[PDB]
Amino acid sequence: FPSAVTIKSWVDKMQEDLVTLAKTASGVNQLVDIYEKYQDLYTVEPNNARQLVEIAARDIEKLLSNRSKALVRLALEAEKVQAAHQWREDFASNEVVYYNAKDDEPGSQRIKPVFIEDANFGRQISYQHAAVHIPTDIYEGSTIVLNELNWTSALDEVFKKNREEDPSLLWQVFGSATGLARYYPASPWVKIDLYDVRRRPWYIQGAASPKDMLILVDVSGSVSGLTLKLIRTSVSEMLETLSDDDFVNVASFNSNAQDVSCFQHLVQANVRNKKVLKDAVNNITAKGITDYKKGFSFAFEQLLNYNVSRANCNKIIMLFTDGGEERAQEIFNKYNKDKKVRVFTFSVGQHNYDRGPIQWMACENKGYYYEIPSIGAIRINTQEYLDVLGRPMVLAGDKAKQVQWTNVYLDALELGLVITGTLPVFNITGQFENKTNLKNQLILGVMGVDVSLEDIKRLTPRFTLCPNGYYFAIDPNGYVLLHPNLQPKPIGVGIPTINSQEPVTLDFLDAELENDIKVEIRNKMIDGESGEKTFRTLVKSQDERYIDKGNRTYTWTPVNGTDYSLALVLPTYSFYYIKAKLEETITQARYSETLKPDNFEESGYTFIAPRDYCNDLKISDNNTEFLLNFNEFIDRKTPNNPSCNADLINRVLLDAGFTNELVQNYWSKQKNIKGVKARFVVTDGGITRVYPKEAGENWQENPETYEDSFYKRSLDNDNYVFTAPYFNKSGPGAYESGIMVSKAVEIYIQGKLLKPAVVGIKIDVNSWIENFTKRNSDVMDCVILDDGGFLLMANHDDYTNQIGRFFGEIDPSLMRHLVNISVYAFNKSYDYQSVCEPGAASKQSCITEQTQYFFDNDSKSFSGVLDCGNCSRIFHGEKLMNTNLIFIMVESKGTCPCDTRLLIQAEQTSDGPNPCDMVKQPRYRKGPDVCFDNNVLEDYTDCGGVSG
Ligand SMILES: *[C@@H]1O[C@H](CO)[C@@H](O[C@@H]2O[C@H](CO)[C@@H](O[C@@H]3O[C@H](CO)[C@@H](O[C@@H]4O[C@H](CO)[C@@H](O)[C@H](O)[C@H]4NC(C)=O)[C@H](O)[C@H]3NC(C)=O)[C@H](O)[C@H]2NC(C)=O)[C@H](O)[C@H]1NC(C)=O
Ligand SMILES: *[C@@H]1O[C@H](CO)[C@@H](O[C@@H]2O[C@H](CO)[C@@H](O[C@@H]3O[C@H](CO)[C@@H](O)[C@H](O)[C@H]3NC(C)=O)[C@H](O)[C@H]2NC(C)=O)[C@H](O)[C@H]1NC(C)=O
Ligand SMILES: *[C@@H]1O[C@H](CO)[C@@H](O[C@@H]2O[C@H](CO)[C@@H](O)[C@H](O)[C@H]2NC(C)=O)[C@H](O)[C@H]1NC(C)=O
Ligand SMILES: *[C@@H]1O[C@H](CO)[C@@H](O[C@@H]2O[C@H](CO)[C@@H](O)[C@H](O)[C@H]2NC(C)=O)[C@H](O)[C@H]1NC(C)=O
Ligand SMILES: *[C@@H]1O[C@H](CO)[C@@H](O[C@@H]2O[C@H](CO)[C@@H](O)[C@H](O)[C@H]2NC(C)=O)[C@H](O)[C@H]1NC(C)=O
Ligand SMILES: *[C@@H]1O[C@H](CO)[C@@H](O)[C@H](O)[C@H]1NC(C)=O
Ligand SMILES: *[C@@H]1O[C@H](CO)[C@@H](O)[C@H](O)[C@H]1NC(C)=O
Ligand SMILES: [Ca+2]
Repeated sequence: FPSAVTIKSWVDKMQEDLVTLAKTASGVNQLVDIYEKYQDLYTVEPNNARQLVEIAARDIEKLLSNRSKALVRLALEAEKVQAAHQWREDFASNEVVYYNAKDDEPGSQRIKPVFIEDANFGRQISYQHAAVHIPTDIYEGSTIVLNELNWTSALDEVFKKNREEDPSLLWQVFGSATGLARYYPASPWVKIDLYDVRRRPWYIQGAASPKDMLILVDVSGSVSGLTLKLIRTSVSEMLETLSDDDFVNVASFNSNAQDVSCFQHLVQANVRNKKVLKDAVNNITAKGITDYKKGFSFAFEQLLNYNVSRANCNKIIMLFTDGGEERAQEIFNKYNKDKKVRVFTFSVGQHNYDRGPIQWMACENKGYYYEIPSIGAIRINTQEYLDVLGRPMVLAGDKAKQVQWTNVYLDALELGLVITGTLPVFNITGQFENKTNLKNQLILGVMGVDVSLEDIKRLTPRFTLCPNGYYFAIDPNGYVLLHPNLQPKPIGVGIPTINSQEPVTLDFLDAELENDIKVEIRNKMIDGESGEKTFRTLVKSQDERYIDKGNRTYTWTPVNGTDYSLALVLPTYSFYYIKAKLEETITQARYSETLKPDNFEESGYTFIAPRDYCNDLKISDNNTEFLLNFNEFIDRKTPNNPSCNADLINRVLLDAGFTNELVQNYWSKQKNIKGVKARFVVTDGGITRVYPKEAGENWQENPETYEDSFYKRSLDNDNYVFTAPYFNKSGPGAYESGIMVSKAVEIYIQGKLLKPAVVGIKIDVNSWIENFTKRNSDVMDCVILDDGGFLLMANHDDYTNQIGRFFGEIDPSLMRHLVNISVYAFNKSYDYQSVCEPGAASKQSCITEQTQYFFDNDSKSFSGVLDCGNCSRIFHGEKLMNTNLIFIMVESKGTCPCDTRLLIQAEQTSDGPNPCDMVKQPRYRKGPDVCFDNNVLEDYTDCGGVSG
């Protein structure tokens, strides 16, 4: 074991060699000088967040205002047209003409459309008319459906008017209480089809107000058998009808009432809680004697908690029995004396018990009685309770017409992530003279208009700011409407164990790394108020392997019209951006004919960022086709560009010109360098250049500058950054490309700190380990790790074979000791939008736990002794200056024959966090302030038992 002085000398020598090699081959100062000398082809412009966030908020508000105007127009026309209807009972000669979707009966005709291919949709559409979807188990050609089709045939004119007034308009849909949906533009529908309009989240949120559902399940002996599996399926289907604004709990009684799970009070009824409740209700067994009084007392006591967050709206008890003999007048009289709580009752299964008390309990408490004798009746009967809850909303009048917006969800017609604006439609036939009032207390249906998240993203440009900043909008529930980490895939729950109809609800604290200041900012945004806050965060890298600490500023404002709150995340060194200023065509050409694909042998292989410069250029991500399209467009277009913004074009041409001088004047002079296998440069303008042509196909980086992990990692740091290659044959790069090293250039025009681009090289691994040797020493091992504990240097030539691997996966004994002595800190997180292989009980959605390691303390020297039992191994470690590299030595693994379980840093599937103790102290949220219930003029004189 050598002393500390010699090891410090070796570390200093090799770190100076590496820094000098990188500074010379990359040419950081040469590019800095190139950027510094011109100062005339461009200018420096501020990035003042306070007006940027407000401008983006105003744009989002205007978009939502257009959508709300269209919704109001559609609702008004639908009400007016349905008011003047005749209800004809025959359709023999008066045929109904409509285009039925999902097609390749007497009473109606069929339309054959043209179906031209059109953009903004991933399918073939027709603007000539509207398509109609009728669920499979609903017969088209009956009197109800034919009358509905006839009176809804008049909505196509308003669909066309809305589309003409705003071409950038997606689906417009009328969802009927009959069951059909008429949507525009007409498209063919997407095995068997189980789509039902009345089960959709937008229809459900528009059909009533939030609720406080409580489900009583009878688990006595008489429900054993098929009337128990039907009860379980019905409870699951009814839980499927709730949302994040509704609060639910499930209780079961057999001579004694108790909660079926760990909750013990109403919960937010989100994905995790609903999954827990479904799992709990799947585990109930039937035994005992029914006692309605105890179960109803439990249910009534559960709705008077008020110590927990609730909806403070519709309070309903949803009883699931077969048939009893007790009416329990005392419990109903005692608890809801004034009938402030509704009681819906369900009789499940095929049996011969008495249904009288069930119907009486439904009728005496503003409720409704339903019969579910088979599986086929489960879906319809578990969604009809929204008709009863909608009576106070229709009786409210025009005050109960407010455009609401759903959570982010995947469109049924394969359009991506969308939100839906919603407006209910009322039945007002005979309300001109105000005489019917009998069936006019139910809604006709729901208006819907879809807004894709790409439309919202188009209103928040990000190319005028560094790849680190971004925008994000937050729901008053804490979910993110817009975020870089949000993905177009359903969020996972638990672990998929087997023998996308849910909303994509991702919380703000789950999209990025949580912090004590993140919670404060999120709470300040949820209630709604402008503000700004600068602080120092620890940020995860684009690839989930690194964490680095950097300064950030969050500037947030509320959107006026809606309840979303929009915030901009902007780091330092990005308050100023380079804006190209040039109107001379000669320099534009001298820059443009640099990017010729057949002229890369001397200019290096060039990659273009597939940015949407304008509509004429269509991205392809091949970057060979796209580069040819780009330079053909540049060489074949006049600079007028009627609908093609040149600011991106100006920036990319200016950066191409800068890179041309960087490559020709400096890189070309030294064609070959010993310890270099590739030299690369990436810029914010949207290009990268790799000098070796043979390294062009080994450049496994995304062409877009803003999506490169190493770019942002180098921006955050102020020193050279190493990147460990991926492990276990993920292609080329382990031995044939080398270790990638990057460094970001800093520019001072008027003293402002600017980072327009990054440079870097790829050290040849063979020459680098050869310089390291000056090998196979069985006495001691000497390795180099990066910030993250990934292997970069080895000594035994077997570890060298497996490079770019986590240190703990091969030598956990010393990795755990390093973590213990606080030389590496680590943080874990949950990824909910991940797919994985299932397990014993294709790939499915799951929650995966991720771990990331980073430097703990600012100290640079460490030494100590590891006691692994019956041995004692001394170890030393020094962090290389002006980089993120550490050199550590210890005795060989053979000296002490101990090997504990290996420390894995990877995508570990899990199911955390536990929701039983998560609901004890829930996150802050704000609920809607509009509640419609207990209207005095409610009829409520009809249940499901009097008619049947
Ligand atoms: C909006 O509300 C209005 C009223 O507020 C509503 O208009 C009413 O529609 C019903 C149809 O459901 C009309 O009922 C008429 O009278 C009976 C009752 O259904 C029908 O005769 C048979 O009734 C049995 C039910 O026992 C039924 O099974 C059978 O199919 C019916 N027909 C037969 C046997 O041939 C009449 O056919 C029916 N229609 C007539 C007489 O033209 C009410 O008269 C309507 N009320 C008013 C004031 O117009 C309207 O439907 C609601 N909107 C929507 C979208 O439903
Ligand atoms: C529900 O279905 C009804 C029958 O299919 C539709 O009623 C028909 O509408 C036609 C045009 O809208 C009418 O044609 C003309 O109507 C005017 C109105 O006063 C009159 O000049 C004549 O009745 C007629 N003119 C002619 C034949 O030259 C039909 O008379 C009328 N009734 C029928 C066919 O029995 C409804 O329009 C439809 N509802 C909706 C909302 O579309
Ligand atoms: C919370 O709910 C409980 C019952 O669910 C309410 O009742 C009190 O609970 C606390 C707990 O020790 C004690 O004060 C008494 O046992 C209960 N009665 C009274 C009169 O306090 C309680 O009031 C609710 N609110 C709070 C803040 O606990
Ligand atoms: C992420 O960063 C570190 C990872 O170890 C942890 O933060 C530390 O939390 C303790 C708890 O009291 C504090 O005393 C330290 O000062 C924190 N370190 C800092 C702020 O650098 C933790 O795992 C994560 N930090 C969070 C969740 O705030
Ligand atoms: C939302 O509306 C409020 C008020 O309606 C806007 O508040 C403005 O605030 C600035 C400075 O704080 C004032 O100079 C304006 O006069 C206020 N507006 C009005 C109408 O008085 C707020 O800016 C709006 N939100 C956004 C994002 O613009
Ligand atoms: C629609 O919204 C945009 C902002 O996104 C606004 O400029 C425009 O005036 C609105 N109306 C129409 C008809 O485009
Ligand atoms: C990837 O998994 C292990 C991890 O080191 C590796 O040894 C193995 O060779 C790789 N899998 C295959 C099929 O080669
Ligand atoms: Ca019983």
